[PDB]
Amino acid sequence: KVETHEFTAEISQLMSLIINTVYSNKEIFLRELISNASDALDKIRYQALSDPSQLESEPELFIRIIPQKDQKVLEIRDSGIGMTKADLVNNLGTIAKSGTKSFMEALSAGADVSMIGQFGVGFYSLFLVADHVQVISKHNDDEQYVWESNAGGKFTVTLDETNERLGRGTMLRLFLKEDQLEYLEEKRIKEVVKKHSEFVAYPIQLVVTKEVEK
Ligand SMILES: CCc1cc(C(N)=O)ccc1-n1nc(C(C)C)c2c(-n3cnc(-c4cnn(C)c4)c3)ccnc21
Repeated sequence: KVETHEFTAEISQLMSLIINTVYSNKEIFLRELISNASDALDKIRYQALSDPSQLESEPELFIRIIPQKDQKVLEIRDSGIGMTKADLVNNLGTIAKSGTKSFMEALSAGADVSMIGQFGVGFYSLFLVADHVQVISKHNDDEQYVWESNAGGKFTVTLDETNERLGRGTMLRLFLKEDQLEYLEEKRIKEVVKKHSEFVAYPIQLVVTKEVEK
């Protein structure tokens, strides 16, 4: 049911550096997350070329941004390849450890947080704008799971029994910091997407909730 795992010391050091930094251009968080989405989609598209049945869990390949102002949550969804529990618990653990080691060495050499994506750990840039994250992911040949963390030193992995079935892929839910609620506004998201994501081979859809003036 609910597994709990501790973050390595170094990974907690990096996650705390990110949340607490006052780096000026925090919008890069969304280029990093879209980038991870485009990659996950590149993976399933290629695998399906020689095995078209890998797509019958979700035929369309897309990226979808859903602000939820009531909940103060910014949602980022794709139909990419998704992630197994083994990816969530162990296999991205070792990718996260190595990428964090390299990324810290770069920072200690005057490198920038906006370079985080070259180290395979772009996902952690969400703490520029969010203090908590839930990751819902569904891989073909595995069940749907929810990975959860608050930048501390623990994260959980839970068999997913409460959300809409995804079909295939990944949804991220960023619980925005109280001072970063601009990233719920449609105009801003359009701003950031068109400045830092010109070259993405998949649709980026925006799901805007507006009251009707009657
Ligand atoms: C590149 C994989 C990916 C794809 C998409 C997509 N398809 O859109 C979205 C996000 C991510 N990412 N990227 C990461 C890290 C590796 C940078 C990550 C993650 N994770 C974070 N830390 C641990 C961790 C530390 N220690 N251990 C034992 C486990 C695991 C948990 C869930 N999704 C993660």
